[PDB]
Amino acid sequence: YTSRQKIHKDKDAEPTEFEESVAQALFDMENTNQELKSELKDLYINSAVQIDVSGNKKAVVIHVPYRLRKAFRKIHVRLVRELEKKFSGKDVIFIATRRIARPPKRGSAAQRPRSRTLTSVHDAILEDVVVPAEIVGKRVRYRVDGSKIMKVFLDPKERNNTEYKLETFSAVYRKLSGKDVVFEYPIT
Amino acid sequence: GRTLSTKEADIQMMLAAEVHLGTKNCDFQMERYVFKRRNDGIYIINLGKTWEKLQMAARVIVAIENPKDIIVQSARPYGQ
Amino acid sequence: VRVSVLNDALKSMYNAEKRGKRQVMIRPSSKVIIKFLIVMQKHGYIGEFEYVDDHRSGKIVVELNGRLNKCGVISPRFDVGVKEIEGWTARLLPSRQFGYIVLTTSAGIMDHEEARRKNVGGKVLGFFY
Amino acid sequence: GRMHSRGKGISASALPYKRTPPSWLKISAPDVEDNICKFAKKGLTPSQIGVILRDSHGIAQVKSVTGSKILRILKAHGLAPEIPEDLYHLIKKAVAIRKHLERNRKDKDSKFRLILVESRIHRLARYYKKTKKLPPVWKYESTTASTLV
Amino acid sequence: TLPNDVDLLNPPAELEKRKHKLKRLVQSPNSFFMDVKCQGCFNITTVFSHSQTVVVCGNCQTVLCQPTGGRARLTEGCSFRRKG
Amino acid sequence: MQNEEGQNVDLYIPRKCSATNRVITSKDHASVQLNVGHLDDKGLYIPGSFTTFALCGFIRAQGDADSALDRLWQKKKVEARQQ
Ligand SMILES: [K+]
Ligand SMILES: [K+]
Ligand SMILES: [Mg+2]
Ligand SMILES: [Mg+2]
Ligand SMILES: [Mg+2]
Repeated sequence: YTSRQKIHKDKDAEPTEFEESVAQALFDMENTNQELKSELKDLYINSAVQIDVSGNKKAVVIHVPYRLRKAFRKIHVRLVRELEKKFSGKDVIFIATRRIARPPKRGSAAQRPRSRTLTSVHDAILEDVVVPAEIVGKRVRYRVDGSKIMKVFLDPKERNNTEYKLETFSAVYRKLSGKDVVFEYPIT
Repeated sequence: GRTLSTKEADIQMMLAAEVHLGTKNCDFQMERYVFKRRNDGIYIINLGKTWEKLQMAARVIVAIENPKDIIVQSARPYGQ
Repeated sequence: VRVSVLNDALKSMYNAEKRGKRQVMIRPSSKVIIKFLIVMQKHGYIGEFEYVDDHRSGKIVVELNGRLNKCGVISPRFDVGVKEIEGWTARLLPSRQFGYIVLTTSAGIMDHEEARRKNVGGKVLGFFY
Repeated sequence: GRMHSRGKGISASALPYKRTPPSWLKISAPDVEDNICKFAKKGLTPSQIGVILRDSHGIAQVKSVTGSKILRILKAHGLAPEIPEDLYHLIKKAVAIRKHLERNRKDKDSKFRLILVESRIHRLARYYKKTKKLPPVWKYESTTASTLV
Repeated sequence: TLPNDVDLLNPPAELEKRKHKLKRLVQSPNSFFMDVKCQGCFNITTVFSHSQTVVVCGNCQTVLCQPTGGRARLTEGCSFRRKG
Repeated sequence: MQNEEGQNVDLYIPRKCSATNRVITSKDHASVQLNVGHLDDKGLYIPGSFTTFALCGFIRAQGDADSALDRLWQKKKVEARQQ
């Protein structure tokens, strides 16, 4: 089969050139690499986007089906390290696709699951962005000027894997939810 | 050789004089200056903070234009 | 039992400010409490405050400037129209030059001067000065 | 404080901030549900099942691995008891107190405690009737309470 | 400690450990899981530090711990390693 | 306090506690004002140069004046290059 099977855009939309490039990269990863050949046969991405994080640096965010989030997680590290070498120093982020439902209008009898609330989806996205790190604390500081800055504490165990991705995580989260977040490692 | 600094010699003199030996009780507002409690129960005073406070008191005293406006008194016989 | 978390928060801040503490702890947290604190901070009556996540109602640590004379809750939350604001301010505030009454209107939680500006009524939450 | 005393104790559990299972744990959610169902079939209440799992199988919190509470899992498999466990234990205590009082008419302290326990039973039963965990016709009667258990 | 001498958001670890488990800035338990091994059997079992039940090794049918008021008391032969 | 034109109207501007920010009143005879002298590179006092701290009676009666003054002096010395 072709690489088009690795990309499934919503409503069968036509992907851009970056989606095609990422799908091709995944296809060659499945084919050439034997260790990941078994895992990647039934894995496809919903969409792929590019976000700039700093001068002369950029990051690529890949959205994957919700039902395959566990499968992607169990192979996250190898896949990210293999894909990074192909984009010339661009970090790769996997975020499961989720739907946000607006609150029911006042007086309506419609009920919305709490998982579909904006806050729950934002928390899930924040949990997914720092993979493989695990969040161990959260602080929100309300500045005098009226701005909010959130501090997220990550487990030091994944320091070697996450330390260099902090700025990319901040930029990606800001783009995805418009929230200012900083990452720090507890001292101990 | 290795000549000691002024603070080093001052703290050595304080140790020789047993300036760091507190009592068995600590005031809650004097705790910030106490280093730790020894097994006996006598609190050990942090001599670095003592030296810094001595310097601060000297800074305050030196700024008084007329020394005759300063009064120093001791109730106990030892400090007279 | 706990009936008004906002009352507990404001009373803790008032007691700490009277004692001279630089920081105070508010537990549990609430979005009404956060809005009240933001209104207070907008007018320079408090410093930066930080929300602590504990997978529960939460906690807040507030920096105290030393400018807060008294912050208090009003219970029960009486209905205040746009025409009753003058009487409520006369009852509650030390002067007409400073001090604020916090209301909860359909347009959001705001001080009484903004409520007069927007011509919106609601319910009285508290006061500070 | 306590509902029917002046005790002000604050002893309780302190759930960890981490909601995910520990790395060393390897059991799967369907396996945990299977053990829970087996224990329930053996005649164990959700509290007992949780205690056994924590103390023996290294499952600190069932919700962490399964994603749902023990009683929810039992109900999903048609294994939840007809009456809730806490109300069952309260009724058992009331029955024991009444049985003791049958032979001790002078034990006025037991009478006081029976009054308190039956007040608790009635309040809990009212709550469970509001939430439809008991049929509307359900009613606690001291005369035939022993039959219910 | 005087209130202005400490930060409520950055308390020293010693103070946080000394505080009651529920009175810490973020609640955290004092219990833990341990890997207990019998003296003679290579089998390894996970035991809660405050076990309320008498944990028995399946192989040799030997009691590993005894419930107490607080932490469970292990049998003299057995040894434990902190699992976490 | 100022008039609409902009004229100063108050009789005087009272001092404020360096630690508590409280207003120091005219009859507050427990309040103190302290000057901490500055030192040059040779550890010599520079006449006329010092940091001024004022403490109200309320804080001093509480016994917290010592720690508050220590903290304030530490911060001000860090800012003023007095070490
Ligand atoms: K009671
Ligand atoms: K208890
Ligand atoms: Mg409410
Ligand atoms: Mg009652
Ligand atoms: Mg209590």
